[PDB]
Amino acid sequence: KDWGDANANGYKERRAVLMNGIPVVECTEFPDAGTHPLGSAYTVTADDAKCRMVT
Amino acid sequence: EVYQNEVDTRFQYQAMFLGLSSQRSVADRSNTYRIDRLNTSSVKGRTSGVALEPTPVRNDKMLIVVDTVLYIRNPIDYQDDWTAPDFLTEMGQNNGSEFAEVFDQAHLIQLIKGRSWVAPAHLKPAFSDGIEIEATIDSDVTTQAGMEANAIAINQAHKAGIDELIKRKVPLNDMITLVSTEIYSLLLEHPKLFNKDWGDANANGYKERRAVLMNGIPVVECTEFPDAGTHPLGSAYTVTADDAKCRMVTFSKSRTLVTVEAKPFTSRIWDDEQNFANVLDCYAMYQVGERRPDTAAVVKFNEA
Amino acid sequence: EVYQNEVDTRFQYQAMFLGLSSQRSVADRSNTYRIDRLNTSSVKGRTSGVALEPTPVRNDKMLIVVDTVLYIRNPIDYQDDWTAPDFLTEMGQNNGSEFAEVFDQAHLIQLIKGRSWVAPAHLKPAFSDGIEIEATIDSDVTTQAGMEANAIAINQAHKAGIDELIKRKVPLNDMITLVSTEIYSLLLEHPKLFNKDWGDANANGYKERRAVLMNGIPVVECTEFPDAGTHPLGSAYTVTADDAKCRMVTFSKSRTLVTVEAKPFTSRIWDDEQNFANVLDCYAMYQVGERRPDTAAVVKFNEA
Amino acid sequence: EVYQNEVDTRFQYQAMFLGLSSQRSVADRSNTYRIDRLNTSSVKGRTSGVALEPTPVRNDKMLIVVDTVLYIRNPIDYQDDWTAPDFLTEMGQNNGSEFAEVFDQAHLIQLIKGRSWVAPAHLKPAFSDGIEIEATIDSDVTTQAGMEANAIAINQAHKAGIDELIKRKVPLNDMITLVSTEIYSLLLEHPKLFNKDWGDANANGYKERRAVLMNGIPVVECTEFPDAGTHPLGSAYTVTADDAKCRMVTFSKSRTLVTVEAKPFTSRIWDDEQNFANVLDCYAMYQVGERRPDTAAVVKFNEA
Repeated sequence: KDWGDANANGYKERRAVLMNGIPVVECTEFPDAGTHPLGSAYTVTADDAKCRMVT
Repeated sequence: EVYQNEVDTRFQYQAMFLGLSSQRSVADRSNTYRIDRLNTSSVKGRTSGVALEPTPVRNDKMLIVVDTVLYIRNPIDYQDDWTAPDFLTEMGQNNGSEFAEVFDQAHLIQLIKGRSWVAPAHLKPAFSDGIEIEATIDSDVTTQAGMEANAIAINQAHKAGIDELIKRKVPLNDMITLVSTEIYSLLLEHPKLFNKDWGDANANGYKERRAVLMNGIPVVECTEFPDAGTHPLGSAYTVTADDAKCRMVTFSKSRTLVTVEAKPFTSRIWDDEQNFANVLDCYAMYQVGERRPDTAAVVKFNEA
Repeated sequence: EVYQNEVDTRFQYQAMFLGLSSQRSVADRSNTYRIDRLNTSSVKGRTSGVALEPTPVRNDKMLIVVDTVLYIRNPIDYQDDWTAPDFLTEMGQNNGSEFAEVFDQAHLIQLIKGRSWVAPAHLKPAFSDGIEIEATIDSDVTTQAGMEANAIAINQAHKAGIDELIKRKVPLNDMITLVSTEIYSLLLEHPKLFNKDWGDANANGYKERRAVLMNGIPVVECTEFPDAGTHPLGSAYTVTADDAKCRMVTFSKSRTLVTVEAKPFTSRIWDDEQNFANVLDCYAMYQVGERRPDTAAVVKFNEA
Repeated sequence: EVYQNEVDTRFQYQAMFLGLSSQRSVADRSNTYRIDRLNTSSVKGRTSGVALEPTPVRNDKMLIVVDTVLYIRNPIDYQDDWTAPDFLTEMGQNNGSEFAEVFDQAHLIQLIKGRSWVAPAHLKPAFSDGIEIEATIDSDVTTQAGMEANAIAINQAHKAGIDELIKRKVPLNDMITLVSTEIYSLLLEHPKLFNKDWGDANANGYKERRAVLMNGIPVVECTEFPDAGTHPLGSAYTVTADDAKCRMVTFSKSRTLVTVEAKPFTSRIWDDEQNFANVLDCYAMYQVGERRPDTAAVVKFNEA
């Protein structure tokens, strides 16, 4: 859109885009390396770090 | 009771058509309602010495029957605690959202199917056929020239529908146009936003994206448009491929839709020893009727 | 009972001419109104006492009689209850809308028919002849060339009408233009003519599609406009082929028309023993008159 | 009141179809009735086996609505006396006979209409369609030469019909055959009547024509038989030439016809002051329905 929208989902996130009918929110807290502090279940692989969009 | 309140209040916050239709109720136990299609209300003049002729009855009133009950089934085992909080409340919200979505879906299917009405004899002077305005919008277009070419086509279709519907003596004060998400996105700027007055009076629960006022009437974005081939309520609501292409409808908020609530939303809990579960279900019976189909305008888009 | 209230409140809401013409009433049980046109000049200047002022006998008057009675006949069968089943009210708005449509239709009929008016009997210089404007709008085909050509024709016809009225000493403050639906639709496709001074985006207090400022005066679209060739008020309101072609009318809200209501809206219940249908009918006595046909502009569009 | 009782008591007599259909009544104010197409249910289910085997069976829900107000009108002059006995009773018997005649006529008309009824087998394959037994009956013929020529054709058509009904699990005892007056006349003085002449006349055949048994079922001549014309009930009972050619039909005691009587026999007196005559009329609203159109051994004859 010309401005996207004005109703941001997050209190500070760069939200309010609504491209394909639903809001799209920018996520700064995004994983890159496989050392998450929860165990081996949350370890990230090389391919798991290439997926940068979730719906 | 807590579960019943949660499912009920969700209607006031998401169900759009609770205020866009005549909320009638079937008082009789026959579960049938009679819609009076008034078609003999002409004005004549007794010029003294003239002799008048008797006025025949020419009202082809229609019948709507609540032959379907809508229900939701939630089997719950004994070990699980259904009465525990944070579960019924979460259950109530989802059930209410689904029920209101099906309500709006049924209403839109009714208007879409009421596009090729024939308006038979005994009604022709006061009743007309449906609206079949066509459009050719190419959604798959990224060029700025093509982007405005779709907007002008949509605006032209809306103008034609509004002109035709006004020609049939329908006040502009009572008009709402419903658009799909993709059509609403394809709309032009028209930044006139109806924050709390998109044809709804004393409404606070509803939260919609009616931020556009096309051609002097509110236009509201409806996310619940039919695109499949079936619908739970009844078997005459099976949306065809042609009926799925209609993505914008213009109708009247007081002369196009009537709803009958044969049974309100009641929650029932009953033990099931056979399968070892406490099945919880809430159900309600209702049916939507399209009185005066001539006051509804729809457009069938055709992507190039 | 409450049916009279329902048919009344709708009448005021829809009938735009309740404020566009003088409201009169025959309070003499004579079914006739003796209203006089005004032709008093400013022949003054006694000056010297020797010179004497001539005595004028220039007098004229008109009479309007309520010949026909306007009634609506509603056959109600014995089985259908009507005391207050939320149905007589619904029939109330329909009957009121029909009455308002007939009222506005009669007003437009008189406005169109008084466009010639010939000349008064004594040929008063104050009372000029009626105004008729010839225009040619190519409404049949608009291949992106006549769309703006027709709008120019409409604009120049409106300008000629406003100039002719201004020449006849009618203030710009009190003057409204009523236009047919098709001409209004052709007008909005070329919207640079409108002054874009909407503000309220409505009519002159009404709820019709109106360019509130065009050529200095509002241009309202009146759906109830003469198309047929027969009217309830009698043979004095029949329409010829030429009278139907006139699609736009300009006049003043305080001098052009006067309406008189001998009997208000009266509704009674009649138990028709024959046909087994007790009927409810509403009737009212009124008649309209073009007091000042000179202060009215009528434009006729003759195909292409 | 005395007039009403005279018509009612006479109506019970001579009404053949008063006991050949389900006498239902629309209890609710709404004049609509819903009844199941198939009331047959094999409740005889063996529970010896531990695991039951329920059979999914569905029945169409018929909808019958009363619309016509059947009436008979008798104008009584001012000087003549209507309340005097020996005149109310004489008028009452004729009115009751006419009502019974139109009752039987309507039932036969709807049966002939149900002759060519296509079964929605996709809803249900158990419900078969209407049956169309055809035969040729000699009209003129001769003496002792053509009398048995048409008689054998009629009799073999009768076997065809009864065999078709037996194939549909219709008990032989619940089976009645109604024929036209001329068909009954041709049946007599024939070898078919000479061989099958068991005159039971227990209940139905006593008051009416004697029930001559042919194939274990009564055969009764109905005086009130359809001809090529119309019916007072409405356009749904209009008779065609092909429909009038049907002269014999067989059906079931209580699975073929159903009647709903929203308004019983009621009468009122009003003064038709225009014609100087008190008008006394009796009116009643009822609509006959026909369940299970398959169970109708209707036969059509043609030529000679």
